[PDB]
Amino acid sequence: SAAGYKAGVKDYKLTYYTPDYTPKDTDLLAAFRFSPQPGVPADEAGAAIAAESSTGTWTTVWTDLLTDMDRYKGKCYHIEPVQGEENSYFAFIAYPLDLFEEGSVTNILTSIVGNVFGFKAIRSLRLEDIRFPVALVKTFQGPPHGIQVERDLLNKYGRPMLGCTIKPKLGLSAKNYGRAVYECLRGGLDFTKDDENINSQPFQRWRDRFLFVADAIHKSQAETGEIKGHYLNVTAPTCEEMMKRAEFAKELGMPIIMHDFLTAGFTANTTLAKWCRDNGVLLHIHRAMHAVIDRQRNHGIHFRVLAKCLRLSGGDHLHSGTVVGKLEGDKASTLGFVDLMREDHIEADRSRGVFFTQDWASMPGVLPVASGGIHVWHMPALVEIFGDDSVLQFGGGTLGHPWGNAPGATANRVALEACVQARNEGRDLYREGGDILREAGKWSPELAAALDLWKEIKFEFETMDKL
Amino acid sequence: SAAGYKAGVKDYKLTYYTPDYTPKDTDLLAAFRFSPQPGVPADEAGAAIAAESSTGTWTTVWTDLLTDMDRYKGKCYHIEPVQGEENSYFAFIAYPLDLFEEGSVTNILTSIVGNVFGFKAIRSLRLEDIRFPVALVKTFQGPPHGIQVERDLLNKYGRPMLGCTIKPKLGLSAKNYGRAVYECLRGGLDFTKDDENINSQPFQRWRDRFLFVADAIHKSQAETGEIKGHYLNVTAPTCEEMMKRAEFAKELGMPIIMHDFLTAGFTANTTLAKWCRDNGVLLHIHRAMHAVIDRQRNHGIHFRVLAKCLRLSGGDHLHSGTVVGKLEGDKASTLGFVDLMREDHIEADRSRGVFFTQDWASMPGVLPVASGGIHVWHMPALVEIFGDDSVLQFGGGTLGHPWGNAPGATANRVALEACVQARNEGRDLYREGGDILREAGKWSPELAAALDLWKEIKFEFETMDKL
Amino acid sequence: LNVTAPTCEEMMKRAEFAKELGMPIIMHDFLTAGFTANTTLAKWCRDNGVLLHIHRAMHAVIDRQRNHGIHFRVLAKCLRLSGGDHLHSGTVVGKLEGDKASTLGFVDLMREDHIEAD
Amino acid sequence: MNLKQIAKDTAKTLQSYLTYQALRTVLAQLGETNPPLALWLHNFSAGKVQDGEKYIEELFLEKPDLALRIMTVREHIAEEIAEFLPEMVVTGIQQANMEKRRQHL
Amino acid sequence: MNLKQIAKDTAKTLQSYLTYQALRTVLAQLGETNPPLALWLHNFSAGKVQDGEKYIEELFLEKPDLALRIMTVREHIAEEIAEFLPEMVVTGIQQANMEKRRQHL
Amino acid sequence: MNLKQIAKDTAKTLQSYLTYQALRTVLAQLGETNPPLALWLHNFSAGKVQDGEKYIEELFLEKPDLALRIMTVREHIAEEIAEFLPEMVVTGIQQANMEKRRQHL
Amino acid sequence: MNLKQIAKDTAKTLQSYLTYQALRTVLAQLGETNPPLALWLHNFSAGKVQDGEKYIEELFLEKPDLALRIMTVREHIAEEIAEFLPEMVVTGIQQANMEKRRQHL
Repeated sequence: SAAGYKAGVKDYKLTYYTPDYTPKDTDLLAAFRFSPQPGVPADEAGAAIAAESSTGTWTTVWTDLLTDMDRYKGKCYHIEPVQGEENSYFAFIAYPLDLFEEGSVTNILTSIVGNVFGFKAIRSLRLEDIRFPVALVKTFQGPPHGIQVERDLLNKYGRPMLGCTIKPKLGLSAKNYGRAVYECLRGGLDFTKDDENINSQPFQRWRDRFLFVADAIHKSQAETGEIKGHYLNVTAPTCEEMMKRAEFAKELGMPIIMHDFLTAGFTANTTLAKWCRDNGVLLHIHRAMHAVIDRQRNHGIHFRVLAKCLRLSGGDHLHSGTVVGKLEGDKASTLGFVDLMREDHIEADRSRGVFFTQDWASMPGVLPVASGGIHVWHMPALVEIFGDDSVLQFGGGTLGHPWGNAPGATANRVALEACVQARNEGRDLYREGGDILREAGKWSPELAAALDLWKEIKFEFETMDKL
Repeated sequence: SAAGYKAGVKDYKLTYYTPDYTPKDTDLLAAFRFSPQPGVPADEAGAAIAAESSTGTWTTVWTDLLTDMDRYKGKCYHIEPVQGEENSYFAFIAYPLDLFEEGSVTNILTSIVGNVFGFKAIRSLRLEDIRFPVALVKTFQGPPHGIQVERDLLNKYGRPMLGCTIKPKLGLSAKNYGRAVYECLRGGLDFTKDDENINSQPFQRWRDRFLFVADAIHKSQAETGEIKGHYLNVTAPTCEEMMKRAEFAKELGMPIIMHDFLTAGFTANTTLAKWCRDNGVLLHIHRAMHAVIDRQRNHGIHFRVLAKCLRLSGGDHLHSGTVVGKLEGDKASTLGFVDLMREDHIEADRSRGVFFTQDWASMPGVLPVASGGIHVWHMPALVEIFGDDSVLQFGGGTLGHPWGNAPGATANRVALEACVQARNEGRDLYREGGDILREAGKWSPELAAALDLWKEIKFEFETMDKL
Repeated sequence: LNVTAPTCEEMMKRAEFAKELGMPIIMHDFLTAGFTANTTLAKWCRDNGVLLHIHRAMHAVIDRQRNHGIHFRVLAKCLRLSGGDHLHSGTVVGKLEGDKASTLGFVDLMREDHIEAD
Repeated sequence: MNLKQIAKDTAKTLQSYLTYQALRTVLAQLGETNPPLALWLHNFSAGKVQDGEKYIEELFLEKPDLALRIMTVREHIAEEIAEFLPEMVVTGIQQANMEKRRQHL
Repeated sequence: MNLKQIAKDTAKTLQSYLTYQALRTVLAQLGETNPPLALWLHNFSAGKVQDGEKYIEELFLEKPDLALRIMTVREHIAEEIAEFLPEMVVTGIQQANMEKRRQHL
Repeated sequence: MNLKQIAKDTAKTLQSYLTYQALRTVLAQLGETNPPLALWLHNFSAGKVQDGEKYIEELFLEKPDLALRIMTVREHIAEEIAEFLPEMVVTGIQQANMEKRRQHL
Repeated sequence: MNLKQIAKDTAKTLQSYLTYQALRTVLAQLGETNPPLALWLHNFSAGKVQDGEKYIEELFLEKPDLALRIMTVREHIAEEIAEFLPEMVVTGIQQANMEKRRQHL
């Protein structure tokens, strides 16, 4: 029965370490990587994590006996040492479906990563993966549109889409912003975008940018006969401002906006994702601040958890990294979470960092966006890695084209169309990408100039050893 | 003039390393701790951080010459090696006032910590401090009320306030929740609170909890003749839900609500802080998830930056740690950021982790809340460390009182009133706290039982060495 | 188009129709209507992308004599804060009074970012 | 100031304080995981912690399982904290000394 | 393993034992130098050796100069020996455990 | 399979590839900080990178400043990456071998 | 210092040089074993030694068995020597730099 109240401190592992537990399909599962403080056994540390992220605290309370603790408690059901590493373990913890508010990524994170990372008895803690049960996945809207609906809205089929962040990051007036946008889009890029930190500032107020950018989109679309877009950044100080900015973009008939989901937050993001669905505006998601959280493997949250959370909260695009560009991205890991954000069913595969099999119950996929420090020479690798359902973005790699902006834009537009044509013809972008680019460089001087500039250390060394 | 466009990659330090720069009083200053990758010089790494958090990208773009880059660029003006540590440096970077959206913590963070933490050329990066210029501080509302207005609203003077998180974290029905609340409050605590992950769940929907908790507050206030409160958690999936919940709390005449500012986000938080000001509801802020970000000293953001950001966004309380409890808190550091969140002017002091002198231009202070794994034996240390303007919270330390809830509540209420009386009489809580508690334990059996339970390892060892 | 009105409500009603007509610019008499109404209008203009011309009607009641009142350059500073895209500055040479040295001074105050004491 | 002897004796005292603190840890662990065994260990240990080696050997006869647990915890504690004790003891003494002169002298 | 609490508790125990060691030094010095003053301190200190900082503030109330003698010596010892303690306790524990796991396990 | 000779020769090739890669780094650094000196270094270096020691010595006569910079960068690169090369080369060869058999055989 | 790119580039250069070393081995073996086949491979390979994986796929097109001989040997060498390369290159560079900073600086 209610088994008697005995006040006092007990070991967490007496209640919360359950090595004989078999997870239900409605359980939310979490994989943590942890190092206990000297003198703290791994099973007690794993139990403490399970306890303080579900139902438990540091001493025994009588109120437990008013309810059914077995039904509600988090259960550390497996611990394994990390092969080859001293004092590092994986704990696998099951959480009942009942613990979570439906449709709330905010609530899920508050439990799983709310307090346990600062526990004295633990040196370091990193959340590697979460299996979201299908019953919970169905309480979320997910992407406002998702990959296939987006291609259909934009009439964009048969190859990766191309984007470009306007530079300098900050400092340009609204009119000069639209100027740079027009010249980029007219040259063959599908999208341009606000920098993540372009919101509304003294040098460029948001409503002016929206106005001038809309003009640039109309002119370039009229000239090229292809659908153009520019991710207008609605990231704002408050929910009210965010919505005010989203609203004007809709008023201008803009097809796509962007949002910094982490610096604004999941509560504002989930609001925006619902609005986007109701108003037919595509939502590009920038991951600003993620590396504060996900870079080091001993402590934090791995990006693949953040990617899963974003697909639930809602976003049509999400930056995925480049692997080859100026910012860090492990290839095996990247291939793993690109599958997690695109596909409907992803088998567990530890070699790609996927700890749990994840089902999405037909929740739309999110387009991965490869951006940051990439140029034309990267193109065959990018097409190889990400395939057709991706957006490849070149900020400096467009606006930094030796002859200026318009030739820089043409270089990127030609390079893109050459790759799409080749892909459609059956050429392998991974194996033949460099060649496809060299070919096009033969008749495009401005592409040739760009290929030369950003080719980059070659190596090349030497033969002696003669008989 | 516009100095000619030469396309191509340059070193960041040619533009962004400015060791002869003297920061203006309107500049936002940031102190980063970084380790460069082997082969990357410290000044280039510092310049890259300044570049990619302000105006720059990886290659030269012609658009720079349309504006005045000198006016807008981030400026790494000082680098110093971290004493005693290999390959670790502090970079101090100045950002012009013009770069930031007024009243937006979201925008500030998007620049300072948006992309630079994931830069390949940097191994690890940790933001230690930001000096917010007074001209920027004035664009924010700050705390809805702040310390002195809160004491005046609640008629609470002369000692720390006392709170208590209800346990188990999850699993209790609404009625059983209000039951636990009533019994805690009637016993002498000023506040109780929802657990950070108590939002709205199958076992307890939010509107039911708000209803039953309001009843508990009225009954306990009527019995004790002291103002009572319970931080009702309005943390929600969306802005709309958040506001719906805040609204009902106001309708019930509830004096105080709580919000998880990091898991919900700064955009939702800033919305809530403004609403609280307009509606006269106090706002308690829970720091759930902060340790994911702030625990390790090689990478992340130090809590004292998050505390500063929260005071700007808005909160009346903010958890500060205990130093002595179950979760980590460095004492010197804590004394530093407690000053940062309370005082109007805080001098630079590296021994307490305060890199920059910070002025607040009469923006109200935030009450520090010490919570987590603390019990009666900690009381004299807590009063010593935090002083009168703090809230000390005992969840397990109230509900875990060997005889059950009501005696557990009385133990805490007696311990609190004994400390407030002693303080008011001129007794030193730090030096005499244990004694004050022993005294009260003499005539309160239920306090004596609690003191015994959580006293805690004593040591005690031995004399031999006789002549 | 002059939206200067008896009440805030009427002022806004008139500003709204100008926007509905797609008019690029309206005007407001900031002193006879007042700073509270003007500040409301300046915020609306920002949110609705309408330019705001400011007429200084009544200023000379206040700023003409040098022994008593408020000099126009204070009113110009206040208007730049409250909000206006244009502000009448005088002509120096026309039918209404304007001291040249003074005028060059407050023209700098209303245009520039940094104005040295002089 | 027989330094080899003083260090030797300080080390033995340290070793035997760390043993006592490993005891407190496993006692607390057992309070959660095995309440009756926590009680047994507490009652057994009362007035036995002066010499850490003598203590562990007494515990080996009754509960070799627990002895081995304490042995591991004391070892772990030392490995985590030992390197920080020289600073803490030197600067603690220097600050404590200097606080006593400020209060009185 | 509340490691900063354990370390904090360990340093204060080292400081109290080093204060006892210093008191032994000063006592042996006064054995050569001032036999009366030695006899006063030996009888004053018997049983008082519990908390080193409390002992010092109490000895300051009676004889501020002699308290200062113990203050200097405790600190001199600490500066000379403290840096050797980590390696001694860690290898001490590992060696003492290694003995017992060999015979028993 | 003269292993001491093969390792020796592989090491010299490695050393001289890391020198070349340190060159690329400082060239890129200089492209940002000192464009004319980047150009000088690029033009100077063209067809000189076969032997890394010969290269650095040639650079010492003209620009001892740059030579010392490259020396530091090659040293830093090696210290960061050298330990990961054995796995990368062994498993790379094994995977490359086995990809060639799968395509053809 | 794009460190994973540099390492990636370095491993592929080590793999190509070890393929050249294996080709030298197989060649010396066929010198004892099959002098004709040796002469074919020596003339086939002159100038082809650029990219090791391209060389292998091209040798597979002509003589699948001999390509396999080079595949095995490159891999045998790698398994035997690769683990010694880190320490050799790091201390090699440090020693070569140390020489030059001594004479010049």
